[PDB]
Amino acid sequence: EIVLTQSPGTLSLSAGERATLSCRASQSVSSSYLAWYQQKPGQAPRLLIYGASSRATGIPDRFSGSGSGTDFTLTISRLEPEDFAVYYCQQYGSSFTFGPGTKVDI
Amino acid sequence: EVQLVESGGDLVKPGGSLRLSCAASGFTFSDAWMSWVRQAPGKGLEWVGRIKSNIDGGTTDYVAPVKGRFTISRDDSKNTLYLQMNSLKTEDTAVYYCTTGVETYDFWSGYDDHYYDYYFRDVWGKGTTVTV
Amino acid sequence: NITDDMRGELKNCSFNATTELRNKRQKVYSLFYRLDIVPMGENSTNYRLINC
Amino acid sequence: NITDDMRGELKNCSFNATTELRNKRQKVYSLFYRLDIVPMGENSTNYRLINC
Amino acid sequence: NITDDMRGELKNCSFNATTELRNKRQKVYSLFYRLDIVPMGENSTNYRLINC
Ligand SMILES: *[C@@H]1O[C@H](CO)[C@@H](O[C@@H]2O[C@H](CO)[C@@H](O[C@@H]3O[C@H](CO[C@H]4O[C@H](CO[C@H]5O[C@H](CO)[C@@H](O)[C@H](O)[C@@H]5O)[C@@H](O)[C@H](O[C@H]5O[C@H](CO)[C@@H](O)[C@H](O)[C@@H]5O)[C@@H]4O)[C@@H](O)[C@H](O[C@H]4O[C@H](CO)[C@@H](O)[C@H](O)[C@@H]4O)[C@@H]3O)[C@H](O)[C@H]2NC(C)=O)[C@H](O)[C@H]1NC(C)=O
Ligand SMILES: *[C@@H]1O[C@H](CO)[C@@H](O[C@@H]2O[C@H](CO)[C@@H](O)[C@H](O)[C@H]2NC(C)=O)[C@H](O)[C@H]1NC(C)=O
Ligand SMILES: *[C@@H]1O[C@H](CO)[C@@H](O[C@@H]2O[C@H](CO)[C@@H](O)[C@H](O)[C@H]2NC(C)=O)[C@H](O)[C@H]1NC(C)=O
Ligand SMILES: *[C@@H]1O[C@H](CO)[C@@H](O)[C@H](O)[C@H]1NC(C)=O
Ligand SMILES: *[C@@H]1O[C@H](CO)[C@@H](O)[C@H](O)[C@H]1NC(C)=O
Ligand SMILES: *[C@@H]1O[C@H](CO)[C@@H](O)[C@H](O)[C@H]1NC(C)=O
Ligand SMILES: *[C@@H]1O[C@H](CO)[C@@H](O)[C@H](O)[C@H]1NC(C)=O
Ligand SMILES: *[C@@H]1O[C@H](CO)[C@@H](O)[C@H](O)[C@H]1NC(C)=O
Ligand SMILES: *[C@@H]1O[C@H](CO)[C@@H](O)[C@H](O)[C@H]1NC(C)=O
Repeated sequence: EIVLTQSPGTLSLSAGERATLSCRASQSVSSSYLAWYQQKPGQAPRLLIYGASSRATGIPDRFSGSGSGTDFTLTISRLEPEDFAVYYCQQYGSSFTFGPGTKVDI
Repeated sequence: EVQLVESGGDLVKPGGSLRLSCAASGFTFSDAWMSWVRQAPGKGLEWVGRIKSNIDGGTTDYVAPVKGRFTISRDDSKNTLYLQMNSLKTEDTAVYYCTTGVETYDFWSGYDDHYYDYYFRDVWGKGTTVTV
Repeated sequence: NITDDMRGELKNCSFNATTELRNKRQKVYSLFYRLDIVPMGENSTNYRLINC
Repeated sequence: NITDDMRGELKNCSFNATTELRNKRQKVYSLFYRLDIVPMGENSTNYRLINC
Repeated sequence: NITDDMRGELKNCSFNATTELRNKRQKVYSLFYRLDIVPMGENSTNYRLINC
């Protein structure tokens, strides 16, 4: 299957800071399949971004990402209290596997 | 408003079977591709499998570690998605969710597909379990 | 202020209408008699004109 | 199961058709004879109806 | 190279036109006489055809 890992392992940022989270695919999955999801603990994960670009409807514009080969990323331009959740990337290189989940904390 | 109305969660042992399911509301399944994902307590999200709409063939895709014992089917009458699990492992304890992508294209004219309003909604069920 | 005999008889419907220029659109609302519209999706706010 | 003489004669085509409602489209799958369609680009499944 | 008598008489206008296919668009530009167009924007370069 597709293996995704994340960096940093944990984010420690205050609200208002740029809480950037990146991930890496072992497989060179095209960016056209990249997606990121925000999971508030206890809740189903919520899609933020897909196709390494398109924002899901209802998602704030503070969320934007990018990526190419194995290097993929999600930017929160300014971290807000609503964002203290676990973030995952998903790469549909014929399978939608996910990275381990990285917590955003302070 | 679009909802996957999830049910069928129960208390089971590996030495048994369990069927989890989601009934749609608002959204229908005649064009719905659907997928199950699970999250064991303390773990991240692991894809279980995906079913394409029956109008596109009804082809399914399963994740190797859960293949065979976890299968996916569709009702096609009452908009219900089913995950049928049999002969499970002690490793299968998890919260299972049903998910789908809702694509709406509202065109500004019936004479050209150039100008339109594109809305994309990621819809999840509430989460049900497989126990050990 | 609607009397009992008018319940529901009229509906306040909004829609996205075309306009003079192909790349422009306008939001329009109007009052329709219930007999001219048909519900789409059983009980829902979505309705279509009877003869479409 | 296609007799050798018919290989390449038929193609299975998926398209976006208009619907009763101006703002909606539907996915349609139909079977065309090769003589009624032409390719658009080569090394691609983009085909269009012969007389458009 | 425009003589004084022709200043402001011609404009180079770009627009998106329809094509043979419902889903394909083309960029077209052409030279119009000023008498055939009417500005919709005040200082903007946005103009529309006189009879739309
Ligand atoms: C007839 O009409 C249909 C209308 O439906 C049309 O099909 C659509 O075509 C458009 C583009 O023309 C597609 O939109 C693009 O999709 C790109 C990537 O989307 C990815 O994710 C989609 C959703 O599935 C995932 O997400 C959910 C939610 O998390 C999740 O549950 C799922 O598990 C899954 O992960 C997925 O459907 C989509 O499928 C793609 O790949 C297949 C082949 O693999 C391809 O056939 C599809 O066309 C599609 O590319 C894909 O995995 C996205 O990157 C792209 O974004 C552009 O626009 C945005 C602006 O919104 C820009 O920001 C961005 O930079 C890009 O420019 C765009 O959104 C749409 O997905 C198709 N719909 C279908 C059915 O999938 C047909 O083309 C028309 N056909 C004819 C015959 O004319
Ligand atoms: C007319 O078009 C507008 C957009 O110009 C529609 O507004 C959308 O309404 C839904 C329902 O709340 C929202 O989820 C969308 O975010 C709105 N769109 C945007 C981009 O603002 C409106 O509903 C349309 N009306 C109809 C029914 O034709
Ligand atoms: C012709 O269509 C293209 C593609 O839609 C237009 O380019 C976009 O135009 C919008 C404004 O209408 C901008 O917001 C986008 O940033 C443009 N995108 C690109 C790819 O450049 C183009 O402007 C249209 N031409 C006309 C006549 O307006
Ligand atoms: C509408 O009806 C309410 C009672 O339900 C009344 O109080 C109100 O004054 C009426 N409005 C008008 C304009 O008559
Ligand atoms: C709208 O009118 C119908 C028909 O009279 C009635 O059944 C419904 O309860 C009314 N809804 C509201 C919000 O007033
Ligand atoms: C299709 O052709 C193959 C031989 O290439 C044959 O074995 C198969 O039975 C045929 N399909 C059906 C439905 O008869
Ligand atoms: C599809 O048909 C063409 C003939 O039109 C043939 O050359 C090609 O090899 C066939 N491809 C497949 C996958 O059957
Ligand atoms: C255009 O006009 C300039 C004077 O403003 C002149 O020098 C130039 O040669 C003209 N262009 C041509 C092709 O004659
Ligand atoms: C363009 O033409 C107008 C006359 O319609 C003139 O007033 C303006 O100064 C010209 N601008 C340029 C850059 O040549």
